[PDB]
Amino acid sequence: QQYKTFMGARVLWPPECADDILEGAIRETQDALKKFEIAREGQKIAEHLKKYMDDHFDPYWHVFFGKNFGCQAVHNKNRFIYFYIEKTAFLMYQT
Amino acid sequence: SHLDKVQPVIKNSDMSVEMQKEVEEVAKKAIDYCNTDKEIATFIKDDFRSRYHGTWHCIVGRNFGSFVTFERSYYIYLYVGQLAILLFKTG
Amino acid sequence: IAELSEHSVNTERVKTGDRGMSHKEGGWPGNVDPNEAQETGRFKKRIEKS
Amino acid sequence: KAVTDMDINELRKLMIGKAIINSSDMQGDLLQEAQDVIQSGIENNSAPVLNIEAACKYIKENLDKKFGPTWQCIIGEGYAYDVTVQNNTLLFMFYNGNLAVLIFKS
Amino acid sequence: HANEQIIDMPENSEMKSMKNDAFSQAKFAVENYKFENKISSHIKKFFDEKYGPNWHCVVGKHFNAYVSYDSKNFIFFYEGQLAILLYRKG
Amino acid sequence: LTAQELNEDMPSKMLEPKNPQAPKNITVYDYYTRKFKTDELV
Repeated sequence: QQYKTFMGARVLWPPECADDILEGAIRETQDALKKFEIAREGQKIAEHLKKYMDDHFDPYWHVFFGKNFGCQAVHNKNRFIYFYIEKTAFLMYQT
Repeated sequence: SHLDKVQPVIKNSDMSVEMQKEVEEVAKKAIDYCNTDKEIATFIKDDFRSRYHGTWHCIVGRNFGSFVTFERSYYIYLYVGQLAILLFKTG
Repeated sequence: IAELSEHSVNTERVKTGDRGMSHKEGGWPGNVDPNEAQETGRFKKRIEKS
Repeated sequence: KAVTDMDINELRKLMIGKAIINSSDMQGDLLQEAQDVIQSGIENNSAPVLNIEAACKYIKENLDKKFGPTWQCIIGEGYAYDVTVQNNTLLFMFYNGNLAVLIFKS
Repeated sequence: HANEQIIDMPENSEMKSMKNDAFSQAKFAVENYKFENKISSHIKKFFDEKYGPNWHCVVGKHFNAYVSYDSKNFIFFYEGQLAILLYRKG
Repeated sequence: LTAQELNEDMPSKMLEPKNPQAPKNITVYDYYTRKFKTDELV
C-alpha cells in the first residue's frame, strides 16, 4: 500500500513488475499522455499502450487505467505493474 | 479602512493555516467586488476552482443549516458580518 | 506455462467526512458564544464603554 | 375575507403542513420518496425549538442509506450557493415559512 | 441506468446462465460489500468455481481499459451507478 | 536475522535472508479446491 515515486511517476514502491520492463512501460505511458490527453479520446491512448506492450514484451498484456477504480487479478510472476501519474492510476498485468 | 472593519472570523476551520490565511483575503475581496450575495458565492467557487482543481460547492446565507460530505482537510468555515463563506470539496 | 501471481490494486478513494452545522445564529466573535446569554450580555456592555 | 383577511403572520399560523417546491432537477419518482422522508424527519427532530444541525444530521444519515454514499443537503433561512452536481441528483424544495431546504447527490 | 452495455456471451448453447449469473452476482455482491476492490474479488471467485479459472474482472466507477479476452467469455454491464467488467483470458 | 542501528537516531532498518527480487506471492489454481489458491510463503 506504500506508494513510491520513480522516474516522475507514482507507483507501488515494491514493484510487482520487473525493474527493466516497469521503467520502459512508465516511459511509454508518459510519452503517450504527452501526445494524447486522458480526458479527450482516452480510449485510444489505452489501446495504443496495449499494442506497444505486445511488440516489446510477452503477448496478451491486459491494460486498465481509470481516475477511480478497484480491481483484483491473477498475473504471471513479475508481470504486474501499478503506477499513478498526476490524478490517474494505470494498472497493467501480463497474462 | 473597510478591510480592517470587517474583521472576518472563522468559527470552524479544517484546513492548513497558510491556506486558511489566503481564504480570508479572497473572502474580503469577494464581498467588496460582488454587488449581490449570489455573485459572492459564484466568485468564491471560481477562484478556489482555479487555485485548486476539484469540485467545490459554496453556500452563503444570513441563516442556514448545513450537513455535507467533503474531502478531509478541504472544508474551511468563516463568518463575516451576516454572510457565511463555506466551501467543501467533494470527490 | 509461466507461473502466475495475482495482485489486486485499487485507486485511493478521497476521504468523505459528513459534518452538520447551523448558521441560524447571527455573526459573533469567536471568543464569545452566541447561545450563552452571559457571553453576549458582557460583550454588549463592553461595546458601550465612544 | 379570503386573501384580504389573510396576513403573512396569519398564513404561517393557519397552515404548517403546506409543501411548496421551487426547483426540480431530479426524476419525479425519486422526488416522491425524498419528499415524504424529509417532511417526516424534520417534524420528528423539530423538538421544542427547531435545530438546523439536528434536521441535517437525520436527513444526511437517511439519504446515504437510501441512495448513495456521498449525499449533501443544506437547510438555512436565507443563503446564496453555487453547487456542481450529477444529472438528476439535485432537488430543491422550501417548507412553508422561513425554511429553505437544498438536497443534492455528489 | 445502464442505457448502453456490451454483451458477448453464447445463447442457447447451455452457457446461457453465465450472462444471467453475471447480472445477478453483480447486484448482490455490490450492495453487501460496498467496496470497489471487494466487488472484483467476490465476482471473480463465484465465476471461478462455476466456470473454471483464468477469469479477470475489474470494477471501477470511472475507468478506461483495453484487454484481450477469449471469444464469448467477455460481458460488460452497469450495476446501478457502478460499472463492472468481467472477462476470461487463458 | 539482525538489525543495524543507523547513526544519529535515524529510522531503524534491518537486513533479511529472503531475496527481494523473487515474486512476493505465488498462486496456483487447484481443480480439487475449485477456487484460486494463494501461498504467501515462497
